[PDB]
Parts: sequence; structure tokens; C-alpha cells
Amino acid sequence: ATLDSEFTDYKAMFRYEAKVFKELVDSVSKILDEGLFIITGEGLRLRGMDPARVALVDIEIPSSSFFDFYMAGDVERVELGVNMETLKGVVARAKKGDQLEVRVREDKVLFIVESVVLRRYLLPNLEVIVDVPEDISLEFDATATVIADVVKKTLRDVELVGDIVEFDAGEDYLSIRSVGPERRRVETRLTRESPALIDLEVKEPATSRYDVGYLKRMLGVAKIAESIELSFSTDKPLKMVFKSPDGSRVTYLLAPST
Repeated sequence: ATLDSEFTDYKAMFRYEAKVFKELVDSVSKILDEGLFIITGEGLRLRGMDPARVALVDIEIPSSSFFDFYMAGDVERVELGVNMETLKGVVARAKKGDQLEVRVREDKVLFIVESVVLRRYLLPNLEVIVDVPEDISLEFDATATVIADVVKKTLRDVELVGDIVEFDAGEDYLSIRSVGPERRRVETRLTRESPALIDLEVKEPATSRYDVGYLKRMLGVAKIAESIELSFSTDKPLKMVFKSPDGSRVTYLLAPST
């Protein structure tokens, strides 16, 4: 027994901003149908690949980013398996200042959303298969921090004229461009004089192509961060990291079009 008198069969609980959680959920739903969240003393983590193994999403909310957070004493790790379409339903109404509370046991997951009304949901805790790529030294030849709205608008424009986007980094610039025969070719060239280019480090030149449809879906989460940290190498995966001011983090990995 604990000094808590409410919800004493649950193994973990947290409280968080429902609107930010809705944005984190949506970011995952672009990649995964079902996700396995893990709750530990460090906070909340999810990582998984889509079925084609072409894209990955990784969510981290440090325990210090939560309004409240605790785990039962006999437990180091608590899994939360959930379908992302169902979870969007739970937090669909969310506005600024609405709080979400989540309590987790092995067989069930309680969600309480404080919105216009108090919404309560009780979900089964799903068994979810996690697939992740092999853990190796991923080397990135090129890294750039860019204002996220500029990347999103670039991808919008590229998609007008083709379905592949090329990232071209030289020593002192980053070019994002459409390819293929439709005209005019769209090109956003950033240099260290561009306000949009916060930082650029290029170890070696890198040129890679990616599915713009997929990247566009990924940039849906741009409204959680002012800037995006991009990393890539020639004919290797692009990594994109969105760092929220509250400390939560969304990372994506996207395999190249070859």
C-alpha cells in the first residue's frame, strides 16, 4: 500500500499536455499503426519502423517534462501497446491547457482527458511487435539545422512538380530540390547567409534522394519545433530531429530512394 488512495492497481501514471501529446501521437501514426510505448524512470519512449522498413519514428518524453509521473516500486519498465488511430480518438478534442492523464497496467490503460468535459477511456493494453534496424555506427556526412517551416514549404513546392526530393550538401550550402522532368525545378538553396539556415556542418559532400510524400507526412510535426536538425549521407537514410522547448523529442529516419 502507498499513501495514494486512487488508482492503486496501476503500475505507472503520467500527466501531460493533451495537445502536445496529440501532436506526438499524430507524428507516430504517420509511420506505425500500433506502437509500443515504454515507461521507465527516464520517461516515455517509443521507437518503431513501418512494415516496409523504410521509415522509423522515435518519440522521447523525459520524465522531467511530465506534470506528474510515477511508477509502482516493484517495476522498472511498463509497456503501453496502443493503436494510433484509437489514441487520436482519445485526445481528438485537445486544446491548450487540457491535461491528459494516463495510467497503465498489464491488461488495461486508463486515459483521462480534462477538456470541455471530463473524458475517460479504458483501453486493452495491446501486445505490439517492435521492429527496429540494426544498431551500427550511422555516420552522417552532412548535418544542418533549418527553420522547419522553410523545409515544409520547400517540400510542398517540390511535390507540385515530382515525387522525389534531392538533398545536396556542399561545404557551405544545402540545396533541396525537385528532380525529374517536370518544370520549373524547385530549389531551395541555403547558405550561412540564409536566415533559415541556423547551422551547417558538412564533413563530406552528400547527395541523396527521398520520397517527398513520406517526408511531407513527417513534417506534419514541424509545429512542435521552430527548427529541424537534418542529417544525411550520400545514398543513405535521412535523419530529422524535432526538439520541443518542453524537452520532448521526435526523430524520424527515412531510407533513400535508389
